[PDB]
Amino acid sequence: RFLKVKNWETEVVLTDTLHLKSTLETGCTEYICMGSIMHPSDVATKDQLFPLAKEFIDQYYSSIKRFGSKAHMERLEEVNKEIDTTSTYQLKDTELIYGAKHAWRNASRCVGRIQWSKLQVFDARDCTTAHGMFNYICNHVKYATNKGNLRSAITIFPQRTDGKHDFRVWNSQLIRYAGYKQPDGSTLGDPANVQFTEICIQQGWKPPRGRFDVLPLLLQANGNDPELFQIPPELVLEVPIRHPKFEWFKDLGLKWYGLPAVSNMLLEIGGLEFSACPFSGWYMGTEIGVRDYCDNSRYNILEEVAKKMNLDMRKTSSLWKDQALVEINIAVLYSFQSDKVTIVDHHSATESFIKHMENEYRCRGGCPADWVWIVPPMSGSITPVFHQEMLNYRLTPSFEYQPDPWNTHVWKLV
Amino acid sequence: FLKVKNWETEVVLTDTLHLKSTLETGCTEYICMGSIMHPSQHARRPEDVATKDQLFPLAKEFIDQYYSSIKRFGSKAHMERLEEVNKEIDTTSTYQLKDTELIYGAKHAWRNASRCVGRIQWSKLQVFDARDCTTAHGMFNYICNHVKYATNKGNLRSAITIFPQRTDGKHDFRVWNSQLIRYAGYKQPDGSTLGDPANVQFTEICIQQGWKPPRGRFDVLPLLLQANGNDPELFQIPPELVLEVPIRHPKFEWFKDLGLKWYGLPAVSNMLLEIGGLEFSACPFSGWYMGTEIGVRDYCDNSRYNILEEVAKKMNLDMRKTSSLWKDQALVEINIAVLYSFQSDKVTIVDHHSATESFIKHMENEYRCRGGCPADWVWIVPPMSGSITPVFHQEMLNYRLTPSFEYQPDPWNTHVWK
Ligand code: HEM
Ligand code: HEM
Ligand SMILES: CNCCc1cc(F)c(F)c(-c2cc(C)cc(N)n2)c1
Ligand SMILES: CNCCc1cc(F)c(F)c(-c2cc(C)cc(N)n2)c1
Ligand SMILES: C[C@H](O)[C@H](O)[C@H]1CNc2nc(N)[nH]c(=O)c2N1
Ligand SMILES: C[C@H](O)[C@H](O)[C@H]1CNc2nc(N)[nH]c(=O)c2N1
Ligand SMILES: [Zn+2]
Repeated sequence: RFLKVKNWETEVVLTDTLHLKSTLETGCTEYICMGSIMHPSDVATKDQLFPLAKEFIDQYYSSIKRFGSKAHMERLEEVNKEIDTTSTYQLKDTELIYGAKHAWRNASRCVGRIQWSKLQVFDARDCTTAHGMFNYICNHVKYATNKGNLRSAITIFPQRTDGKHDFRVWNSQLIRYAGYKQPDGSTLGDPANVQFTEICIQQGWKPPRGRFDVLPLLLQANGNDPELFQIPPELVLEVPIRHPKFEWFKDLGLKWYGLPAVSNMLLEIGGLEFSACPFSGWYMGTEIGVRDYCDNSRYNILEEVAKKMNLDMRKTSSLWKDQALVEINIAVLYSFQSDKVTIVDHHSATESFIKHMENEYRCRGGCPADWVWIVPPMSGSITPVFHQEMLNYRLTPSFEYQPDPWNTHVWKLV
Repeated sequence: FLKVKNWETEVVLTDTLHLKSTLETGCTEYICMGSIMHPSQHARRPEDVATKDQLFPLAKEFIDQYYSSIKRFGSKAHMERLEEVNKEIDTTSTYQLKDTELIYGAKHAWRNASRCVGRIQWSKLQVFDARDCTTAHGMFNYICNHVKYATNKGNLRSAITIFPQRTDGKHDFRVWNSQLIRYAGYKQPDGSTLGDPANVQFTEICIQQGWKPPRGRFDVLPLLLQANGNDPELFQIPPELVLEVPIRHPKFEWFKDLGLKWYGLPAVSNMLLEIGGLEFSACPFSGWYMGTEIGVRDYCDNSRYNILEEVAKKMNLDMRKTSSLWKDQALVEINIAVLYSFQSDKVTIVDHHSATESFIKHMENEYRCRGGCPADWVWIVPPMSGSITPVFHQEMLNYRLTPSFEYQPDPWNTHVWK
């Protein structure tokens, strides 16, 4: 069986066979589509783990043209022994690297996957304490940031065991700014991070109470209570936002960090769950310029920018929001490029994603892609992905959502 | 029950309407086809003249639904109607809708149209019953009346004109035009395209049918009308019925020199209206534009008028690299101009901010009174400035309710000429 996808701009038609390998649920049913649901839908038993492990080891050995080899069969034998005797197993380093890369390759929501195979994998499975996690994360940040020449990287902490000894980065990203609810209902800093900022403060963090306070790391090792650590400031590369034409833009006092590093997802490889697996790449500008800066729930700067632009804001059909949004995103890109910090604009990124998609169809038989996420949050139809039909399905290894740690963690101190 | 969350407002709506869905979406629990243009070929009755046990269940379902809608389920009139539809099918292999049922069905096909952001207006739909029509000339008359009513000197009014339903499939009524009013497209000797590239093929059919093209950039195409399965016939819409808006910019006096215009009346005419198993293959319907339809898609798609280059040049933007966002900057100015121009000419238009806000309001109304609102996020989110409209942050459930508007093959792919 085959499924065809068409680009309505180029009329290129691609043929997806890879969807036949999909495993887990999309959330849709035959009569309901949940493609715009953000999160649709304790630890694996021995019986559940065997086939998951087998399928992963089979696909690892197929990828390296060793399917059915003696090494393939001995690895299956060996994996089965550990599951039988220990109720889990340990990945070889090669398998960990392959697994991490393919979870990225399989991330249907990620427009940046043309880069999937160039992923630096830091094996942190020997880590035992939050201090060790901090050290591993600093090394990750420093390597990934690379003085602005950003390099993709992931750091993989020990896998889940009984679900009671989870490693977790409590931060949603490694680098984010604090948010502080004011008594008057206004928010200082990033409103998205108010709750997490409260948790940090409650754990002892002394907040500067500024607009762009880099949050401390809140790191949980082995199911213990999480611990606070300040990322050394010299490792946090930031970009002050200015505009190439509007001299007043710098007066807005905006900055952002260079390193987008997601740390609250779960990496699943062969049925193993890596609950702490921070990964980082580089920014597409609309992430900052459209969502971080202009979401009504985020820094919400449209009004201020439009004011300084002298736009007519009395009516929506003046498209004053649209006009200000473009300029903000111009500023974001100009600023990063001026500081020689890796960034990709949505046009280049979606263009590369189409090339990647077509290549994946050619060499892999498909490429799961979540149109709702792949299309940029501005100027959608002038990017090529808008016109690209996509099939969404869940391949493993995969990155998955997991509950926030403060909702499941049971505290131990006092 | 299924919940949808708005991630900006944290409003959660609980959907039960989806339990009434009838057609496959194309998705499965293993694959999502949400961005496929035509994901499913699941039809409620086979392609041509259904047997009785194929059509009657669909008719019963619709009549049941109609009589439920007016609090008359099981009433004398309801049961008589069932008996009547049963006899009609028994004796003609089809049945005929009452005017009230026709109107109910058309409004509900609109209400059920998951891709339409304009549905807050759904019950304000003028329905023109053209089921007595027999010739392309009569179809032209009906369409002219529709266009004139709908246009209303720029105070646009939503309307649908419904021609005779399909019978055996060899006697189809079709408007071969994809929309009642579109501009021609011409292949130039050098290889470029003049006018609307989407309509090059249709334009060639027209020319081949005897149409004399003026070969300009905005030549309103003739109507190509097919009645009772016969060869289609060309008709020129009276130009006084075709309201057009010259596009100018409130700030850039040079914008008018681009010579752009668009027509006021968006009037889709290639879709199929399905009510109770009956298929109305010619059912042109029209409302009024959301500005982005013109300013983003019509004007700025690469395979349409593709005007970003021209506009950015006149704006003196740096077009060397994508990261100057010169396309995005021109895109906004174009859409400012379109809205400004329609508004200056007192032609109904809605901007994507107002339209998307109305749709969120419509969603809430529908969840409150109806228990759900099928909505296709991929189509509802405007093609520019997505996340600064509320619908971007609105989770949606997409499912297929009947009555409905369906796609159908282009008639030139299926018509055996005479
Ligand atoms: C190298 C440059 C990269 C670029 C330009 C890029 C771009 C993006 C963008 C724009 C998004 C949407 C983010 C949002 O809207 O919140 C995204 C999502 C995502 N990225 Fe990539 N990314 C990159 C690297 C990576 C890497 C290295 C990984 C993992 C190894 C990764 C995994 C993911 C995942 C799992 C998502 C979806 C998150 C979710 O579902 O909530 N990306 N990416
Ligand atoms: C009255 C004002 C209306 C507005 C502002 C409006 C807006 C829109 C827009 C922007 C689209 C997407 C168009 C595209 O991207 O090609 C759309 C699609 C659609 N509209 Fe509406 N519309 C209106 C009236 C109507 C009416 C009166 C009907 C039917 C009686 C209708 C039925 C549909 C359908 C079926 C689609 C989906 C078309 C497809 O799947 O290809 N709309 N509408
Ligand atoms: C759990 N859902 C988080 C989604 C998210 C939020 C965010 F703020 C990001 F920055 C990225 C993201 C991640 C990577 C690796 C590259 C990139 N460009 N963006 C992804
Ligand atoms: C078959 N798919 C065609 C989709 C389509 C194309 C188009 F060009 C339009 F103009 C509208 C449309 C229709 C109505 C009633 C109002 C409105 N604003 N737009 C819809
Ligand atoms: C409701 C909707 O699914 C939600 O707002 C999505 C839309 N598309 C997105 N796309 C990206 N890249 N990131 C997002 O956070 C979202 N949010
Ligand atoms: C492939 C993709 O589904 C296709 O480009 C869709 C995307 N969303 C759309 N949304 C609207 N309103 N109109 C369209 O034509 C499209 N095209
Ligand atoms: Zn789906």
